[PDB]
Amino acid sequence: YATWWIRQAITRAMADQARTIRIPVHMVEVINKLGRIQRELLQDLGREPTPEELAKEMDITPEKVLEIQQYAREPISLDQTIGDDSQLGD
Amino acid sequence: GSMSLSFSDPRFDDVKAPVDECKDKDMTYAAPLFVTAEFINNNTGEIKS
Amino acid sequence: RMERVVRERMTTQDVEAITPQTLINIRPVVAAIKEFFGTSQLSQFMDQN
Amino acid sequence: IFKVGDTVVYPHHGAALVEAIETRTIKGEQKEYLVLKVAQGDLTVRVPAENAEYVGVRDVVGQEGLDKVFQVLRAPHTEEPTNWSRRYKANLEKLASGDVNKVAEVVRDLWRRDQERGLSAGEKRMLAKARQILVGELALAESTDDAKAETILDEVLAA
RNA sequence: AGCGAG
Ligand SMILES: [Mg+2]
Repeated sequence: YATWWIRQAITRAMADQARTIRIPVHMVEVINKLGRIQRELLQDLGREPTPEELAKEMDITPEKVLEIQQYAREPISLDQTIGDDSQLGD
Repeated sequence: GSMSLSFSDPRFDDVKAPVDECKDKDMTYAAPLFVTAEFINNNTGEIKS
Repeated sequence: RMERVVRERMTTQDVEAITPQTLINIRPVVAAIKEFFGTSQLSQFMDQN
Repeated sequence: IFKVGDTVVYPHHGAALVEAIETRTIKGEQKEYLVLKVAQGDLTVRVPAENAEYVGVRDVVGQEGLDKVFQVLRAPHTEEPTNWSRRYKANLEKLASGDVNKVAEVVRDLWRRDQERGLSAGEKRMLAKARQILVGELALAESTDDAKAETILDEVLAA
């Protein structure tokens, strides 16, 4: 019994306190789904599935695939040394 | 140790696109890589490759 | 990395329901190669003056 | 029991054409290892004949199983536990068992529910996999081919 | 990272 509760708590915390720009949970689940589906269609089709394949496998309009992957663009850090002396900030 | 997995016979397919075209359309000049796997269930005794 | 993910999933793999294709995840290997050929310091921008 | 050129059913890959058999002496024992090839994954499976039935390999089922699965497709009054997790586990174990009747019942129940009101992606994946294996098995059950097997599945589900 | 001047 406690395994499912612990899994749920950890997954919810990952959904909430993991991204600098908080995407609410339901969005988080749909994006995680998109990622998994494109991973499996990557295992099968080999080339990264084009938006059409994901839209079909996810029962949403392809533009919705676009926005689901647009909301999930993780920020970057303006304190990265772009060299490999200058941080991206300046 | 009930089952094991193994790899063998790496083999490359023909490159995806010619050199100039790859340099033109910004796609990497790469070739597919195929490796024959082999899964053996040590107890039951099945090989799947 | 692929080896580690294979071993980790193998515990949660239903026996006789698994084949190497559905047991192997190539994503770590391709990710490592791609992150090497780009942003690795020994993979330098070709100097053609 | 095992003859060359026979379209034998191997779980959970469905149809699996035999090619031959090899001595493959291991531990000094020429343990017979018959070779199967499945058109779905294009993989070769070598199994020992002595315990081949133990794994679950079965020959092409006759028309008795065909009419059985049709009648079962016309078996009403099915109820499932309230929780989604329990019923999902039950039907997943039913599929894993490899019994043609159990997977057929799972496929029909899930399809009627999905067509009833539409469910989700995981159930869709389960339904797709189970329907694929069933259509292949039926196609070889009457050698009716995958396309015509899909169509006969589509007419018989109508009831 | 390669590179220039001292
Ligand atoms: Mg000077």
